[PDB]
Amino acid sequence: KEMPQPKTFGELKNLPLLNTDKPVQALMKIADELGEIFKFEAPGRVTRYLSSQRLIKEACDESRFDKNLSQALKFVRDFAGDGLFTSWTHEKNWKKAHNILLPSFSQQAMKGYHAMMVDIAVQLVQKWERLNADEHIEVPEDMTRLTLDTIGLCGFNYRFNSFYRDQPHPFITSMVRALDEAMNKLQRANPDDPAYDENKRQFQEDIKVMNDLVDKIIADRKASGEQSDDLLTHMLNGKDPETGEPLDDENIRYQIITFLIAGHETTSGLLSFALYFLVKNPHVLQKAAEEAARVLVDPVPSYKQVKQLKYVGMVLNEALRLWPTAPAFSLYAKEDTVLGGEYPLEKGDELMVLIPQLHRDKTIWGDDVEEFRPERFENPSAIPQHAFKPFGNGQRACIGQQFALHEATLVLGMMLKHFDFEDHTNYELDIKETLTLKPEGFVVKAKSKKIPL
Ligand code: HEM
Ligand SMILES: CC(C)Cc1ccc([C@H](C)C(=O)N[C@@H](Cc2ccccc2)C(=O)O)cc1
Repeated sequence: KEMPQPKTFGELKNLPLLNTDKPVQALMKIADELGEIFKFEAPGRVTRYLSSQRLIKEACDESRFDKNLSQALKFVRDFAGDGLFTSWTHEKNWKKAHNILLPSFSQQAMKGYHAMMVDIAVQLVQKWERLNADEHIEVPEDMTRLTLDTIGLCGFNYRFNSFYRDQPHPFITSMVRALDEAMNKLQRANPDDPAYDENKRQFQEDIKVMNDLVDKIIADRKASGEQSDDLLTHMLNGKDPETGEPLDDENIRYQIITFLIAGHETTSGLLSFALYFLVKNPHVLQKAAEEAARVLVDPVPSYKQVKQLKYVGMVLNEALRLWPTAPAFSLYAKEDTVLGGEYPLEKGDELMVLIPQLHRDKTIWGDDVEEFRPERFENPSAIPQHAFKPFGNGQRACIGQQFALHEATLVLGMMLKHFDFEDHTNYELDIKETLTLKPEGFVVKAKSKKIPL
């Protein structure tokens, strides 16, 4: 059927529609206008945006469709390489890293990371306990400090000490500016102009800073022989059961950059969006706070206590439904095929899955899709297959899902235990798009319940 397509700009086709601060939000508004699928053309490129569970459940069939690197992921690949996130399924290093790393990221493995996660979580709570009266909290800034430090410590036993600085660690400055450069290049009608020559030189310098710090950490761990329980050790020792080969030090670097991108961007957004929805739904906040206080009886939460924070877990899943912080993923057709019995696709045709739109499909969620009701996640088996995908699909799904939800549950748990929150500015949601989504300018006041650590 003659697929809907948004408005065009002559020779540039649809491309200048992405010439905005908020491209994901612009494409969500196009999906509201045009429905479950639309064509998006750019000079030398065609993509098809999917919004309905009906079509996305077919796209998630691994026999017909495989992960595609979007233009965003091709640009991140200049510094994240053949790390798990920016590698094609058919590259030897994808399956090799997947087999080696999977056990390191299982629910079982989280008992190992727990103590380290607590270390950074206690630093967050102590910062907030130490604020004077009528001082406020910058939420996404503090959550980003936390998530970044938690992966640094759990990933390679490195302390970024974000809670001791206004000015972020040099490596972080280079990563943030590389990601900015990577997302900026999407929109540019004339890639290799002379304004961009200056950006190019900055980008190559930012790639070098990340490479140098990570290569030094790998070299220093090799020389020490210390067997810390972190991902770096697992990666230096570990053999793929398939090939019987370990990762070489170049790929280990790419994995570690990959992890620090994920810490920085995704998990901090989840925690920021959850706190936002809690202050805007006080009945739901009171339910989550009642659970935190009943379950988290010890000054230091244990692994087991975090596992019994069911309603905090439902809050995090409901925040991920409304604002999935990594809001899209891309597929290509392995062979000629028909999508939904009505859209023919040629081998190599791209689909973009718009996760925020999948998560608003009224045929799945009912007619109150815009309300924050964690009760939707009361019973996991009641959610239809491929209706809820904040962590992507099949073998190319987020390897960090258990790590993210453990950290977010522990931290949100401790935040609701230790503080009452005031939306003192009546914050209006403003969603900044980098690689990910974050509520920009989200500020609150925390009143300590004066419970000891
Ligand atoms: C709330 C937090 C997170 C969300 C919403 C999220 C979401 C996602 C999504 C949607 C993908 C699939 C991307 C695609 O198909 O192109 C993915 C992949 C990935 N995520 Fe995450 N992620 C989160 C946290 C993390 C964390 C904490 C880590 C690591 C410490 C991580 C590491 C990865 C890796 C390595 C992949 C690539 C998996 C593969 O292809 O083998 N993520 N994540
Ligand atoms: C980590 C993930 C979420 C990175 C990402 C961020 C944002 C997007 C959005 C939805 C998107 O549509 N990106 C497209 C942009 C595009 C550029 C030129 C021509 C056609 C399309 C893409 O990156 O391929 C896709 C992926």
